[PDB]
Amino acid sequence: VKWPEYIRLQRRRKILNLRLKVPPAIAQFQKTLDKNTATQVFKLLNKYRPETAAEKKQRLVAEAEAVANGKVSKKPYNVKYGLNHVVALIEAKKAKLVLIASDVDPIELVVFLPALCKKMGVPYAIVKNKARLGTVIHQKTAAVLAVTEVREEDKNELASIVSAVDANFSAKYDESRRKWGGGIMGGKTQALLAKRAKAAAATVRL
Amino acid sequence: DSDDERDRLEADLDSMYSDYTKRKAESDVKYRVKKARNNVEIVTAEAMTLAQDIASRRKSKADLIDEGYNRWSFQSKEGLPDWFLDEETTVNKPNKPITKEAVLALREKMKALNARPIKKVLEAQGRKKMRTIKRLQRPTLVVAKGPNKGLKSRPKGVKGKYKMVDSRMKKDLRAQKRL
Amino acid sequence: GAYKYLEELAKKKQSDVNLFLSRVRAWEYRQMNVIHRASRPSRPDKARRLGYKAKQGYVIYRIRVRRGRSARCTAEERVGRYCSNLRVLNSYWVNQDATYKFFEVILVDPSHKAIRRDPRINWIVNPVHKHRESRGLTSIGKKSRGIGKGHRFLRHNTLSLRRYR
Amino acid sequence: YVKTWFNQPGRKLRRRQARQTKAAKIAPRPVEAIRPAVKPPTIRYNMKVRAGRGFTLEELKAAGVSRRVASTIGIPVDHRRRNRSEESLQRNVERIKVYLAHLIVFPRKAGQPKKG
Amino acid sequence: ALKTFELRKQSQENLAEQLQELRQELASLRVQKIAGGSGSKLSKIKTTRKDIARILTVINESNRLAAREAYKNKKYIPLDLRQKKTRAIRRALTPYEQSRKTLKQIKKERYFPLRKYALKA
Amino acid sequence: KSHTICRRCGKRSFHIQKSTCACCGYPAAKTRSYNWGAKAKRRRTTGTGRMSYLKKVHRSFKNGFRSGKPA
Amino acid sequence: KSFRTKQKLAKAARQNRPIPQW
RNA sequence: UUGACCUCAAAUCAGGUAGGACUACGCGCUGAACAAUAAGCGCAGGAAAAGAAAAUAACCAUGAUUCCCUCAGUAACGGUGAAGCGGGAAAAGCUCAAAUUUGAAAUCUGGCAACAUUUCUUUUGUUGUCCGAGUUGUAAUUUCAA
RNA sequence: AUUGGAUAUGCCAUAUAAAGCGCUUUCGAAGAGUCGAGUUGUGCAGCUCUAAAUGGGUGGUUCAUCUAA
RNA sequence: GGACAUGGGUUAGUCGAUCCUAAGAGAUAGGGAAGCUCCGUAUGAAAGUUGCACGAUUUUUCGUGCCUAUCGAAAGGG
RNA sequence: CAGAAGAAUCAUCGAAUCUUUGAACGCACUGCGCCUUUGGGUUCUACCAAAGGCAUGCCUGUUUGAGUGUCAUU
Ligand SMILES: [Zn+2]
Repeated sequence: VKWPEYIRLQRRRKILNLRLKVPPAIAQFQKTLDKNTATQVFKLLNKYRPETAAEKKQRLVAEAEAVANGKVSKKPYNVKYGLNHVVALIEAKKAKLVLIASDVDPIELVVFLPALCKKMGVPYAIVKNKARLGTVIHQKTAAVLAVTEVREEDKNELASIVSAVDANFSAKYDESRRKWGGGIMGGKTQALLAKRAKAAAATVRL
Repeated sequence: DSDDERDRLEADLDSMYSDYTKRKAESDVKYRVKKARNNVEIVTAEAMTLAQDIASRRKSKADLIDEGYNRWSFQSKEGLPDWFLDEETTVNKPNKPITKEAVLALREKMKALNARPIKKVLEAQGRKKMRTIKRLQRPTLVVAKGPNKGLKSRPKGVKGKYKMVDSRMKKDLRAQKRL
Repeated sequence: GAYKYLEELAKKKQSDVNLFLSRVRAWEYRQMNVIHRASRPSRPDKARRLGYKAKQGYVIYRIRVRRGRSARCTAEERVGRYCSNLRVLNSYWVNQDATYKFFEVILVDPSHKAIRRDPRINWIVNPVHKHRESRGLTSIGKKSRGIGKGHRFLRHNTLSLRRYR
Repeated sequence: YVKTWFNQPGRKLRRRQARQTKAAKIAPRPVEAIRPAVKPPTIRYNMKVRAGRGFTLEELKAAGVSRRVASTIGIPVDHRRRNRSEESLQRNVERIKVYLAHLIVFPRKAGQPKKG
Repeated sequence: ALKTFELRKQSQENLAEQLQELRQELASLRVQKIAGGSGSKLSKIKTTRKDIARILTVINESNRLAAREAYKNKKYIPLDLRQKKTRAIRRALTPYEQSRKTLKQIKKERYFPLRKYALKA
Repeated sequence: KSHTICRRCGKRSFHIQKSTCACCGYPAAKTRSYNWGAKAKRRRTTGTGRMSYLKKVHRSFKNGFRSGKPA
Repeated sequence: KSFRTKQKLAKAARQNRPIPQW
């Protein structure tokens, strides 16, 4: 078998990130929110999607016609997105729930967010894929989402989601996110490495 | 299974690399012939410069230990796969300074007992000497007159080192003698 | 803003996070070619402050140059030759190991309309900015030739004879 | 390498033409801006008074000019220079105040839509 | 010699037929010269050659103007129809692109433009 | 024979064995120029040929590189 | 002998041509 | 199973762009024997480079750059050889990154379609619409003089 | 003919807009394998090590000045 | 006169070249190098000119199976 | 000289033509190909000709894909 170079790079990077010792700030992203709660998170998030580019123009031209003939509204409620915008919201202590993508490509973009969210007192969760967050906000990718205000109808729903994240993500893991990650080896890998280690330690010290 | 799919990926990565290193070595004629047929051994000059410093007390042992906490010591190699380590040593290897004294000491260690015996010091010296011996055994005045007047290069019927005279340089010759 | 956290996080280049990522990315960059396209900057904070905007016409190219002339100056000159239809805006440092120093070079397409219609990058479309990297007019090129204001940094041997002297 | 000055008369006339070309572009207004008065920085020269670069932000403010309209009416601004003594401040305030009294400012054309 | 304005008032098929008959006339006159001609025949060689050029010019001009009509108000037109000043001029910033300013610089010139003033001596 | 006609510069300086002209440097893209050969440059520089296009650019500059037809 | 050398030899033999008398 | 995204490819894919010449002046690199020189190499323009102080000075202070005169064969270094001040030429200032637009990505390329426009059927845009780029950040706002 | 910046004048103008100045019981982000230290070459570069926040640079007898990457 | 002048003269489906390969050279992949450039020739290349075949057309959005440079000879091969 | 009778070996110049090469670009250095379309002749599944195409690096976009890369999906 002869894999292409880019396919070989992909799979080696997968194994390499496992064998190495991942620091606690980077290993906490290996432990994401469970599948049930993530579904409930995105149910609430999909009631606050920002309006589409067509739907916004549809609304604006509707109001433009009214003034063109002859002529006050409510504050829009939606989900907050954008790394700089969300980080500014967390430092402002305005965010109620921060949802960090688990595979942001340069990981240091989000590596401080769990600590910043815990410093400011914001309930946060790490959810799977940057594309699920992107889907909510009509983008291809969202490194992080945040909820600051919801309608009075969904105040009780958000209070249930926040408790579930607290019970299933923060109360859980917790100590597991303070431990260096990695070093995971296959079923037969330690035995092979033990033979290699004892052979090397015998006389192969140069 | 997440674990089982992980385990077979490591096996495939390991096995394909071993195939690559095998067929890469097969290009060597000597390697093919070779296949057809706790301690430590200081053999690297880098280690010898270090070993000399510890023994000679020039560099304090406590300072050496502190100098060992650097960017490279914290890049641990415990358990990494061969396809990763092999390139890491080839590329990510810190190049420590090298002293001539360790170079001499390594040459002394590498000096075998029969490296320079009586024959290899006498006939080997003899063959070079006799070779050099076989290697070792292995102006005309022209007057610028007649057809030789106004020449620019080697004239007709003149070979080897030669000198040209025109009877006008006689005046300069006498003046030079008087000088 | 997250660009403050990235700036202060890139200051500690041997901490646990920054040392783990340095090796992982250094091996990754070694698998690829010596000069390969970078889809996005690995340091969005540093590229941003060096002139890079995340729009069409801005290009990032990653290059590794052997250690042991400035390595950064070599990085821009090798990339600019490789991508000859672009202009070398600036460059920065991303990673390094015992053999290589890794750089990312920000280039700009002078034939793109998003560049030619941008009043803040129009200056690079004029022909006098042809190969800034080659003439020592980049940030590292200026430094390598001592261009600066202070005392730290043909009128001598010429004889100036006036009409009435 | 010998430098010659055979184009010294040619250079002098070219600059006089360049001054003339400036006046063609901008006729009712002077071909030079108004420079301030400053004192040279040495014990050898501090008795004298020469022309500086621009009027400090305090000299403009004391005179009554803002730093935005100063360049429009031809008054250079020097953000670097400062007034360490009242003597330098009062000297350059009157240099501007004489300038403003001797200045004619032609009105521009202001666009104004149908409604407000 | 055929008058060019008369040629421009005719159709291409008529022009092609005249070109064919002019080429036959030129071929015969060349044959007569190499077989022994006279003063009149040698004078007719250059006149016919210049007339063939006139026919080809008119046909080519009509073809190009037909192409320009088709590509009028198109974003992309054939290269030989585009401008050719110099390679550098074609690559320079257009006057619209050059004159583009930021909103910051637009507000500066709108509120603080360079005034017209005068100093009383 | 040790030299043949170079296709680029038309001089009988194309070395048979090295496949390289000694006058211009063909097949290299850049022509062979050497400042110590000051007379060598003036023998084959601009102006030693038809210079047909450059004369057209020189003539078209005065009117502003205009196009179109008159009235 | 290619076309090229045939034309080169022809022009070489056309250079040493007697001058026209007019 | 179906689908999102990341990365990487392919096309005689839609539209572009690079090369070579000249090289007096200009900017880099390299560099001898006897000179930031010649040669060699790279890269531009009608000028290039420099340029709005991590600058001088020790004054009653000066105020981007460039060039000229002067400083001055002076100080310093040990024959080499400046610079601050001073006189003059010309003068013009500024743009970003780092701020949450968050009561609304307000930003932009391209296709198609009309409409104008032209040194010009050759140029350059506008208006509409659609697909995309973009939240891993495009506009407005701010650049410490604030 | 082809053009430039003005002047006069017509039409249009998305001003629910934009700006200067002045006031503050409210705030004010400032560029890192960079500076620097050590060493080896010719301020600059390589190598090793590698920062700070009234911090840092450069001058002068604590002060002055400046605000790099 | 092999000089000069003026004209004329070389006709191929079967003769040679054209095609193939030889030692070697050589671009491409990648890697060096401040650099003019050098190493490298199936090398850790996604290396297929319409690689090939199959199918009542497959949720009228393609599924299944198979196999996996060029130059260099007017005396070599044809 | 002959010959011809808006002339001209005229000027200007804004429209065109511009063979083979050359940065030289289908591959080679007398040649050898491929792709699209059109045309001919005692004459048509053959042969021939003509026109328009086919270099490389890179940028923006488009379409088509690959991945035991990251996931979602009662
Ligand atoms: Zn040649």
